[PDB]
Amino acid sequence: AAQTNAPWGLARISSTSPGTSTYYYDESAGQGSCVYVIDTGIEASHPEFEGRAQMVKTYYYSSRDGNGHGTHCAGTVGSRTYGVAKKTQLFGVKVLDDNGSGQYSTIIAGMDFVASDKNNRNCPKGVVASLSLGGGYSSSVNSAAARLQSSGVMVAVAAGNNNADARNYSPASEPSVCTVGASDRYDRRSSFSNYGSVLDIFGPGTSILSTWIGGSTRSISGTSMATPHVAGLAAYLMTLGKTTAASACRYIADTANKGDLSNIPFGTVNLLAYNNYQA
Ligand SMILES: [Ca+2]
Ligand SMILES: [Ca+2]
Repeated sequence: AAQTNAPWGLARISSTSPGTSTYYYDESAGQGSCVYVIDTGIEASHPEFEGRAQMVKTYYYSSRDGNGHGTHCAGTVGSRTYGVAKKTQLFGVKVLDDNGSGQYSTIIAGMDFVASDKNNRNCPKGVVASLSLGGGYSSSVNSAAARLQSSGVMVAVAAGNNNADARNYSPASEPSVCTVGASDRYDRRSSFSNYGSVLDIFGPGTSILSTWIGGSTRSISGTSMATPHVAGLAAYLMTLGKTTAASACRYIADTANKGDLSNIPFGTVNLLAYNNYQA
């Protein structure tokens, strides 16, 4: 399948080169897989989700996304127009308030919840969790992420936006999960992207168009935007049978575009997520 005039990041993930505008992908498109978006919530009624999204848990008074961030991320995972895996199932877990803040104890609870909840869902092709959040180093936060991964969920987390070594940030610094940095249109590390030896992969994170609340759309930037590209890619690859939750991060690193990025500090991987799609 091919999506013409696609958002630049979708084109980027299906190309060996920057500057293309068509997103090429297998029509299986992640059907059979499930992605948990742990964030501010998801506006499940947005037409772009096509009834494939649902809220499954809140930690606040309401289950609605009053912020937009969670909806944007979800849209990059699996909306019709803006998503990597256009037929995946989306589940929203609202751990962040409408200001986009959360306490670590509630994000830990949200991770433990997913590890359990996936056992009552029909996800024949596998389960992914996308965490476009983080703060200062916390061993308890890292351990929650490690548990989620070990339960059999592909965990993808944002590297963070401090232009610093991600080793000081959680859950970014947990080695066992898939830590994602951000790149721009021109194959440059995004100027705000964290780096360091803990990063596993880069995805598109500058000026990413996706869904927003109120049934709208918006372009925003961050490692928060890069993360769902990789979460969506994993979902896509698991339904193709190429990889499993336990080895998806390694598989995407093994099959990435290598050495394409500029502004990569010595000691950080030079790997950009790529779907390897072949007509
Ligand atoms: Ca290249
Ligand atoms: Ca890792």
